[PDB]
Amino acid sequence: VISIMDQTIKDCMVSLIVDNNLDYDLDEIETKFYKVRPYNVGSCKGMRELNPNDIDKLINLKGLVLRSTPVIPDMKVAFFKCNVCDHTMAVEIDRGVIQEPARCERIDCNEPNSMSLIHNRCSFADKQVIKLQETPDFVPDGQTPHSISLCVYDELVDSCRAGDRIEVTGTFRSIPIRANSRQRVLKSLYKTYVDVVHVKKVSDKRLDVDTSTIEQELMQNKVDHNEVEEVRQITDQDLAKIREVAAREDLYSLLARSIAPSIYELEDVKKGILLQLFGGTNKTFTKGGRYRGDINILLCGDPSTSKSQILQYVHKITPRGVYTSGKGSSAVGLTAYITRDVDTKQLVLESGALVLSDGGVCCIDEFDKMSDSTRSVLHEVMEQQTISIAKAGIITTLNA
Amino acid sequence: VDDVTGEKVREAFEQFLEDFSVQSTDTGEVEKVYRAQIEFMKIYDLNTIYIDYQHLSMRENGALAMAISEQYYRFLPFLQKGLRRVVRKYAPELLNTSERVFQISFFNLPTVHRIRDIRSEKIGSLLSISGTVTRTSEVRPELYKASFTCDMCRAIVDNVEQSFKYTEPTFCPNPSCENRAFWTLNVTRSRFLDWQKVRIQENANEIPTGSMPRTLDVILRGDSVERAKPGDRCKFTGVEIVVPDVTQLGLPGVKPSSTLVRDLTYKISFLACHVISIGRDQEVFLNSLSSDEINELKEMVKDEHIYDKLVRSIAPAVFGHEAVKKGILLQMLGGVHKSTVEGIKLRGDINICVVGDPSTSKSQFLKYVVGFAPRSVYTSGKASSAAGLTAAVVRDEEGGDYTIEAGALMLADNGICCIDEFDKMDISDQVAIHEAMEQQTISIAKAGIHATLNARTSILAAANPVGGRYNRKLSLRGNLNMTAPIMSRFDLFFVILDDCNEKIDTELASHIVDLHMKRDEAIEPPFSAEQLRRYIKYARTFKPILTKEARSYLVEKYKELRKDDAQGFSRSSYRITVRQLESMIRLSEAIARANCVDEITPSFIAEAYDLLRQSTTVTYDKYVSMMNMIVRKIAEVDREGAEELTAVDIVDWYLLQKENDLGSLAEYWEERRLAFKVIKRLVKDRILMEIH
Amino acid sequence: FRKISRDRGIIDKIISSMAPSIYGHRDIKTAVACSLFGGVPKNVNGKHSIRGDINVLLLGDPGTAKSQILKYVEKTAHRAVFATGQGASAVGLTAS
Amino acid sequence: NSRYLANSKENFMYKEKMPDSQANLMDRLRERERRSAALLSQRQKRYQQFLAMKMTQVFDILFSLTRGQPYTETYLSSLIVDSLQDSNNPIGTKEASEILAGLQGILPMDISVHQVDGGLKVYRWNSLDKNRFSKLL
Amino acid sequence: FDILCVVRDLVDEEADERLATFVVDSHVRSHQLNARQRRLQRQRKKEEEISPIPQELLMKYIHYART
Ligand SMILES: Nc1ncnc2c1ncn2[C@@H]1O[C@H](COP(=O)(O)OP(=O)(O)OP(O)(O)=S)[C@@H](O)[C@H]1O
Ligand SMILES: Nc1ncnc2c1ncn2[C@@H]1O[C@H](COP(=O)(O)OP(=O)(O)OP(O)(O)=S)[C@@H](O)[C@H]1O
Ligand SMILES: Nc1ncnc2c1ncn2[C@@H]1O[C@H](COP(=O)(O)OP(=O)(O)OP(O)(O)=S)[C@@H](O)[C@H]1O
Repeated sequence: VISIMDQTIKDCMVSLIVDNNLDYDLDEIETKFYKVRPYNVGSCKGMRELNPNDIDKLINLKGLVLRSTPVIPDMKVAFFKCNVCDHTMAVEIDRGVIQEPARCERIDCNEPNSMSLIHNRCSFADKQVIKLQETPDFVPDGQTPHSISLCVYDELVDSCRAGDRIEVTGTFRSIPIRANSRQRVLKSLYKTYVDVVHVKKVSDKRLDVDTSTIEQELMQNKVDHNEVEEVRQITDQDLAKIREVAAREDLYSLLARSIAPSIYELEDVKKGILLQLFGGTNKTFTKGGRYRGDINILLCGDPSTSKSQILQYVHKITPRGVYTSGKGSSAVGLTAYITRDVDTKQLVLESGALVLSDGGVCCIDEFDKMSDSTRSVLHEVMEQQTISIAKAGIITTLNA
Repeated sequence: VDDVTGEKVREAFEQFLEDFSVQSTDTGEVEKVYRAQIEFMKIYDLNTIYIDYQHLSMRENGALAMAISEQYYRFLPFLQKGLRRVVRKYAPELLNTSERVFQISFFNLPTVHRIRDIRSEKIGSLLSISGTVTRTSEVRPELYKASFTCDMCRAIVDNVEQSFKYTEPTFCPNPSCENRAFWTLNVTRSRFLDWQKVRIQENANEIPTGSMPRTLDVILRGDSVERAKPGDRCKFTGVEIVVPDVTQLGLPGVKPSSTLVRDLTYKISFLACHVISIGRDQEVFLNSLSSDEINELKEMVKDEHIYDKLVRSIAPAVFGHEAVKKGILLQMLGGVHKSTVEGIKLRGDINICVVGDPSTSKSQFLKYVVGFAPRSVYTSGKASSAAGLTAAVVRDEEGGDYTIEAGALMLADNGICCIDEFDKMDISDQVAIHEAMEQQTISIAKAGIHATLNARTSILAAANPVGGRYNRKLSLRGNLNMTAPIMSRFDLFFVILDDCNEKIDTELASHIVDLHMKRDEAIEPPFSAEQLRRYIKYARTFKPILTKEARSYLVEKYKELRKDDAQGFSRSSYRITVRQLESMIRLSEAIARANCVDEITPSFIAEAYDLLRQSTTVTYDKYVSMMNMIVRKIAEVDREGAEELTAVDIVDWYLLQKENDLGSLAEYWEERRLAFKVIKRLVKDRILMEIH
Repeated sequence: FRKISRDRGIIDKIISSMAPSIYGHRDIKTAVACSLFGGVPKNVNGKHSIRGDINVLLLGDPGTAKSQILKYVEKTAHRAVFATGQGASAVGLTAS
Repeated sequence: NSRYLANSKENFMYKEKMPDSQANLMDRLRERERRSAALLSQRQKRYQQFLAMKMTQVFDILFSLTRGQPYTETYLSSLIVDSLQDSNNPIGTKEASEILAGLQGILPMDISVHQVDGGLKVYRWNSLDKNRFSKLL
Repeated sequence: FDILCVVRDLVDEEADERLATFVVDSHVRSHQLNARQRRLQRQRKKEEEISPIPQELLMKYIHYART
């Protein structure tokens, strides 16, 4: 359906230009291909739902990315060595096979011939592998949120640096592996990835600077439709109910208790919590900047006074919460830790409890019982929302 | 047509370096320029020739240069071969060379690329890349063209390798046989050029703040080797070829094989031919800069109150702190670091180190500077470790040997390396800095490697006092919780307070609100945060002297800056040592570079001293300036035996003084009333005693 | 060379020229010169080989130009190996 | 002398004590505001000057290397800054935007810039000759 | 160790003044064929502002001695 879509796209381009006097002289247009970007096909249920029944379907996935393989080239058209025959030959592949003609060039000056390939002038294509760690929206317990490796092809490449909180819509895939890699024998239990098609950029509104090529034009085409696409649901019966609730006078009281109905008279706590949920607005300055758009609420008091349970309650309320205990956690747990991967010699980030909570609240218990060696990353993240790590391999600042 | 395409490239290029490429004569260099380059090259053993790219553009309206740039790697051998046809004519170096090798290296490209701009579309093309080196590799000889010897014919073959895999002929070109047995390699008749591989990473200026900087590995061949040095920013120039890496397996998967043979797995790697590493010289910097921008500087330097116009325009968001903002403006303008007599070399840089009570906007200065000072770095400190801060030792698989990681200090060279929360940094890492403070260079003897790398790096600090906020009750001695040396090496000190008031806190609150009221971004200071950069990049080059007898002055002054300190009983100062005197020298020099004036005059020393010493009513500075000027005036009238001085005579004396005050006559009427307020205030004060 | 070294002031002219840019500290400059020139070592198969090589420990104090002195020494002497106690890594100082 | 922009004398002292004029200073000041009109505008023309020289190289900055036709504004700007403008003569981002607008305006023949939702995308390069119009400073 | 260089910093009204004069003059003196002659000899004049033996003499001296 994507193929027939691109066909129709090019053809309607042609009809449009034979109706519209001048654009690309009817040919430069027709020469270049056309690709389509269908996004938001119905948000699938994250990882643990992905069925081997939908190996070839259009899945939608959310969740931040962990590591991005450096740009990897990929053969698309060969350029074979100009032999003593002195007429180099170029040819594409159109499959994982690459055929080198035994005979030499146009004249059979060497019918027996050792044709070689010039692997510098040959064209290429960008294939970026992007690991992905889905959001902990539903991960019950026991297992760390899962991971689905991704591949990206030549236009969405580098649209997703490390740490971002992207969303993707792409087709599932399934490929076998080898064990000995000497004999042609493969292994059952295919491995799986996602050949991406479209990437909702960051699901954020920083807009400091760009990352990639044309893709940003897609981002601009994306940001304007904000209302329905971001609310993911809106009806003026829902919106009418909303405005009606807003009209109600006991609102600030009501919604307070409406957070944790099971929680007793200590309402002001509820009030502060509610105000945390709506936290602030992102006032972005061209000079200065990073003014911690949200707030932060400690709460203390006599033991057995609902505090911990209020925390549970909130963490359940918000769609991004990351519960976490104190004294059973370390600075690395609080703020992701970087690793110079020696595989491809790159920067991977791992398991930021704080980074998982990028946007939306976190929770922390026994805050006092936290160690003094810990409870120091807070001194940074809470007031700048960045973590500046500087260890033997790498120095960087990951904003959380 | 591609054969004759490369041949037209040859013709055009031989023609370019044939005729003159430089029109100048009688003022610069002779008309023919690359002929002179060749002549210089012939006498010596340069073995390569650099040529401008602009001139290439100016050769055939860029078309030649455009063609060279877009597709390049196809022409490297083509142009290198075309070069001989020229050089054979004029300089007969090549037959006397017994070898036929010349790295035609380009430079001065018009469009640098951030490393994340690298695609595969740019394959085989020519490109320039800014970045920061790291973890150089030891130079290893690399084969370029080898002599293969037949197994039975034993004939010589000038076989060329392509950095891919062992190449080999197919039939013995000796027509005696057409064998396929493996021709025996020879190392002697085989010209091999050593190359060094360095891991370059993206700098900070181009990466969006908050994102991890991508990297890559680049290879230096030819004489370009050894030109790199861990930490040095560089702007490489060269090809963007791809190297086969059999080590890519698994996770990608689908990747194809050469079957109509084995999977050709690849990875990008820049290959740079020329390296540039830079970052009375005004003879250079000025005429290098075109006459137009000279007007812009001329303005921003001939204005009278620049030194003030600058200092109140370094922290547009921050409110006041005219002490610290000064301390920063002087930071970005280093000293001279000029070495002594061949005996030793002394430091020429400044290290301001704020220490402030809570909510003093001390992290704002940093997270600003590190975003405005070139080649800078921000590290929270306590998260980091001492080893990471100075230099790291790590192993590499290329030669199975230990080597260096640049770290924050070495990749922060010639830029401010700000830091947070010293106190939180346990001494285990506080120690690793000292050598990057006074000795200016780090020295490391680990895992067999002994080395020493110079880190000419300004530093900073923002640690908080011991008890978070520090008791005004307690003293300062048992209040900072840091040893004597690192307390001294900081050639500034700013214990910032935080206290209550009304005529202050109201202003501060209004200011913060106006900030959070985006619409009320009236924050525009006189000088933008950009023209300040160019003005600095100029002023960085003055290296003034103390020729003014301020020298004598300074000596005497230092005396009191020792006397005022009275630790115990004639016991040594906590805060001031002779290093502070050297610091006064540098602060003076830096203020001079600020005002863009050589030969520091005593008033400069005065400002440096008072800045170093710190730790109704109207705007306080204005009142005290009125006081100072008026008291000097009255003292002069005293000495000169002049008769008397009246209030209205003093007001007209200021009429004289501040005419660049400007504004409107209304202002004069207002400033006059202010002057009368001030003089009657002194009267009400006990500064000058009145008569009659 | 001898013509100079045959004077009477050499033992103090050297000191006053031992340090290019230092004020005072003649005593410390003296010890620097002494351990710089070195003494005649003498192997002792009888009891234990005793080296004739001085070993100065400079108990410094902030402000006093001690590191500048030893940097001068690094430059002037013949086999200087400057190494700071930050990157010590005992495996590094001694052989391994 | 050659434009070594030093000022070693102006910082001498409060030498400005000779002119013991009357309220005549108001006289000078009465003209001050007048020049404030020109001066400001003068400074303005300075950018009309300054930016000018910069663009004299920009039509060989994007030209001589970048033949991707759909180039946008943010990307091209962030390319201009951090290009050779990290050498002796820096420049700011929005200033690069001004440079682009000026290039387009002084050459609307090829360079066609039209904005969609945010950021003005720029045209498809066709490599004219330039200084022939650069003389229009 | 055999020798223990005990240095100490002590406030003095005068000795520090002279020392300061010295250090300031130090930072003052720091900063074709005939230009190189006029430069080498001026560096040697600065080598003589610290009146005793010039340096190169002294390093050749220490080499001679230890040999
Ligand atoms: N006002 C209240 N409303 C609702 N539940 C309450 C209230 N007071 C006590 N409880 C219950 O008492 C228990 C106290 O749990 P928590 O107060 O959350 O634990 P905790 O207070 O964090 O314990 P510590 O000592 O403070 S760590 C829970 O079962 C609560 O449901
Ligand atoms: N003088 C000031 N004017 C305006 N805003 C200020 C000022 N001081 C602090 N602020 C604001 O208050 C916040 C706290 O600033 P700082 O005290 O610098 O934070 P900090 O750097 O984390 O301090 P520490 O010592 O590391 S906890 C900042 O986000 C500022 O925007
Ligand atoms: N007589 C002197 N003449 C000139 N400079 C001197 C003199 N005595 C001390 N100094 C200063 O001392 C500085 C170097 O002193 P250092 O020996 O490095 O002190 P320090 O040992 O590094 O301090 P530490 O090690 O942090 S306790 C020089 O840069 C001078 O500024």
